[PDB]
Amino acid sequence: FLPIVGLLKSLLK
Repeated sequence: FLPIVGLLKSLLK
């Protein structure tokens, strides 16, 4: 349980 989305999908970064 660690959905960053900022590294796991790079939302912005």
